[PDB]
Amino acid sequence: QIAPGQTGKIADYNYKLPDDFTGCVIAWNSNNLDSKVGGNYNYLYRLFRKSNLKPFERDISTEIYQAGSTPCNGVEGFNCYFPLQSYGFQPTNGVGYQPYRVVVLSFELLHAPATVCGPKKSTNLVKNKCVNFNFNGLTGTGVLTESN
Amino acid sequence: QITLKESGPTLVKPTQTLTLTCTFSGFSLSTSGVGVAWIRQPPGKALEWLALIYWDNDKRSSPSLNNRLTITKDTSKNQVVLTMTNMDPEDTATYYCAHFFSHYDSSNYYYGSWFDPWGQGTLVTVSSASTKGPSVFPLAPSSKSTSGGTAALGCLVKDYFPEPVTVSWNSGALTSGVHTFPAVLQSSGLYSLSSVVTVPSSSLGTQTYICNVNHKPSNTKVDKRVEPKSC
Amino acid sequence: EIVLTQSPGTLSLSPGERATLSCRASQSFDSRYLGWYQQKSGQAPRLLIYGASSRATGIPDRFSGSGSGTDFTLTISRLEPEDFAVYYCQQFGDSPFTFGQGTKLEIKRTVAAPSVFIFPPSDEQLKSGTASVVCLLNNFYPREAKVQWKVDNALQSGNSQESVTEQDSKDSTYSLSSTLTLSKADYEKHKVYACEVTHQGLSSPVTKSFNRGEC
Amino acid sequence: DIQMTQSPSSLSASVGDRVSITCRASQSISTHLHWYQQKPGKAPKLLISAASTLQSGVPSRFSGSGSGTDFTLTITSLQPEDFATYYCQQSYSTPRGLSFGGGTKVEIKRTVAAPSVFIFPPSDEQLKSGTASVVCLLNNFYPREAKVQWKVDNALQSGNSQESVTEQDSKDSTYSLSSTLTLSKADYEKHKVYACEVTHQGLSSPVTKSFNRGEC
Amino acid sequence: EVQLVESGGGLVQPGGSLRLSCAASEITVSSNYMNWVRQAPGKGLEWVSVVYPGGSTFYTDSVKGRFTISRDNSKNTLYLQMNSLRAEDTAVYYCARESGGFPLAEGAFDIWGQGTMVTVSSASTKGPSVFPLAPSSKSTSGGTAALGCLVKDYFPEPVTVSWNSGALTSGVHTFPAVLQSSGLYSLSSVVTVPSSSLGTQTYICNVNHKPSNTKVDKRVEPKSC
Repeated sequence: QIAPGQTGKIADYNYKLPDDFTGCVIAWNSNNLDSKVGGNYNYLYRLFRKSNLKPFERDISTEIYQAGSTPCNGVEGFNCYFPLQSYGFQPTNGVGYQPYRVVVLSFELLHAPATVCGPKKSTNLVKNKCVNFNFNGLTGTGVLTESN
Repeated sequence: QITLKESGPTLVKPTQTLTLTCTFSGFSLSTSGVGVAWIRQPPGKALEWLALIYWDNDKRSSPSLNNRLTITKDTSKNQVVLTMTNMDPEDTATYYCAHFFSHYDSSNYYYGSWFDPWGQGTLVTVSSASTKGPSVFPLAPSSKSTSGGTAALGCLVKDYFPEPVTVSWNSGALTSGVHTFPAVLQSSGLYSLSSVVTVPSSSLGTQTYICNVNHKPSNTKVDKRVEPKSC
Repeated sequence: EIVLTQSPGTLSLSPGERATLSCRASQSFDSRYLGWYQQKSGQAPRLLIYGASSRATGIPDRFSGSGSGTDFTLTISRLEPEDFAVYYCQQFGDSPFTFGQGTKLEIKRTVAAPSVFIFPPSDEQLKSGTASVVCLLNNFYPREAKVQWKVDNALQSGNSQESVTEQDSKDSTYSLSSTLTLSKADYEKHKVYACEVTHQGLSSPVTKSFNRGEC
Repeated sequence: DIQMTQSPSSLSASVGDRVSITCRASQSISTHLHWYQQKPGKAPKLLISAASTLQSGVPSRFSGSGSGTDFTLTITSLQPEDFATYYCQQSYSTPRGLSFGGGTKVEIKRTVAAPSVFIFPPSDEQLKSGTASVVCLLNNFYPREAKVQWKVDNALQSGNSQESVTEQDSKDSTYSLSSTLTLSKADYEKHKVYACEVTHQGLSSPVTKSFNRGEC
Repeated sequence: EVQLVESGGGLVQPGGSLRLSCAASEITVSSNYMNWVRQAPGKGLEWVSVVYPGGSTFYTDSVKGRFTISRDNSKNTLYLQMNSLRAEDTAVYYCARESGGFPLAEGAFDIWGQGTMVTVSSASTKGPSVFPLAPSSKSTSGGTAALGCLVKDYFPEPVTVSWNSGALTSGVHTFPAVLQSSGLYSLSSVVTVPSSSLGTQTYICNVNHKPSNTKVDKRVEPKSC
């Protein structure tokens, strides 16, 4: 569900990605770390919401969801429920219900100067031969020798 | 290899608080999958798990006693502190601190979890009484001549608190037919045990017998001589 | 809660035969949550098997296990006298994590004829206001044996205590002590005190009696 | 693609009995399953949620248990209105993994009653239009298990038998069965004798019912 | 007063279009997980379509591309559009609520509708035919004889059978109708009566079919061999 053009509870009411998303996703299983012998109930997800979230929009509202015509005054009932639910992670749960750690990287390039990008690959230095050289973007052809 | 030793006051009056401390070496409370467990066992009855602490500060407690249970950790000095409040006289037991580790192999399959080495265990008795010296009574043999060349005699130790009492015979010189029954708790919160040694009938008078009682909490060292008595 | 029952309550064999134990769960949970531990006499329990299918480090291959659903079993093929102890089965399915009540492995031997010895309270005890008469059952197999205290041919009840010791490492027998405690008023208002014993190896119950006035 | 198998397919019990119904999955689904009760002529009703939590408005006599690939429902006292169909349904796989189970039906248990056998040959009015229907009827048998075979002029017949069965009646709780053969007049005139053989657990020996068209 | 009522069922020719309506009261269709589940006659349940409060919808494999689900806020209703139906679509449809109940039954169906019947067939709707099934020529046979009527070649369900204009209700067995290979329906209505009553009392068999408006009354009389 963490991909452009998807649908589902997570893709709609938990985390929505833009359709022109730049960057990408790295995810890996973390059962050996996020699992408890008695059941780990520390991770929540939103189950009830009126409408889908906009891309890159977070919602930490913890008001009681209204599922009927009667507006409750903050006390849960037959049609008033907490919109957050706890996961049932268990280390013996089958693959598909096991915890996974997910990171999404998004690259933004603005009119401002570019600042974040990869290391520059340098080669060795040789002297006393006519070569093509490139030092810090300055290119040329010639022989390099020791100076005073 | 790992070691885990218990410590703390073993004598606690009723309905105050009790605090035990476990010191562990050979492992630290920062490794993944490493936890520390506290368990108790009443004497003569089965074990009873009390609490569990994880490497990531996650805590688990018994649902019934969660009202009066607390566990804390000290990573730098490697100590685990367990605190109970409003102690009951029926909580007399022995307490153990144990390591906890689960098995995973590069694929997160969880080949079960277990309780790898535990602690020595410390005895906790909760009763309202004062330490007093034991009393020894010589249970002399009955006035029998031979009875097939076998008789027995000994000593009865009573009125001591708290446990334990060490009983020796001839300063440990004789070990054949020496039986020391486990101490029983009477209704008045008091203790009593027996030490019986079997001797040949012809050896009743040719050898004098001494029974030595040692009680560390009362600092008592008493030697009682036992000889046969006539009618 | 999840309740684990061990079968049988007490299992006694001779050194050399195969020992089978069973642990049944009240509910149904994963087979990987069930383990077995061993506890000796006056020593801390140690890990024996984990996951109901895996042996722990250094555990001899004689110990094996198999089970599923709500029932598990443990098997020992060639047992040595160093493994007569108590065994616990444990679960991790649901909090709280519970232990089995335990099953004691006892060394089996022949039936032994016990000896009954009477020890009246001494003068050192006959002056403090409380008297204790103790009669001893010695070298009796098995552990089961019934003792009854009587005063002036009247069966007392509820005013006596019993103690049983750990099984002898040299004869596989038992020692039992029966104590009866009374006061000065309760001691001098009667004449004869006795204890009567029934044992499996005893053809007829044997009563040992003593008179305080005579001796 | 998860499928559930519900056992038993049918269970026979009386008032005040304990009923255990199991259902099994081809894969572990944690506790994402609910037990429902549906009576004939009305929509299903949710009884047990998450396979262990009793729903509000449900009698306390019912209970649920189990885990992973096996789920169990236990009923202590079966009230006279507890006779219905029972279902267990999962919601494990998130996107479109909603699948349903087989189901178990519970009916009233009683003694064994011998069915009564009757026959109806096709009438002249029906034979006016070139169709013939031969009917064999069994009444008041319990339980519903039985077998019926057809004999056309002492020959085995199969593939042309239409059978209907009656639900348990409010006074006897037994079943009524009616089998029929539909044929053309050209094939009906060719043969002479017809018969239906019935074998039932309440019958020591199978009962025949035969008629000759030429005789009557 | 949470209430769910279905409407819009009926019989359609194969390959046509159809529309179902689910009216919900005391609950909001636009703010709740709504479901359509069809159950084949005599078979188990089968999820068909689901709609989220936010507008997302799902359909199953056998129905995707032909089934549509939509909502209406002014009328607080749910609309189900059927395009290119088939004979396998003939079932009873339930409008259901997902993830409800007092104890937070997530994904458990606690509210359903009364259901609506959807039939897909081209059986050329017509009237039933009624034939007698007279008792055999027997004197007493333990005081037991059986007679009845056989109803054949009608479409569609239901059909109402009565005996002696309501004077007889005891010992009557109305077998469930069976759909034959030619697409039509047939059944039998039998009754067991003592032999001695076969000669004096009169028997009247009435079969009524509403869609064909066919009312057939006849007499079942034993014949001689």
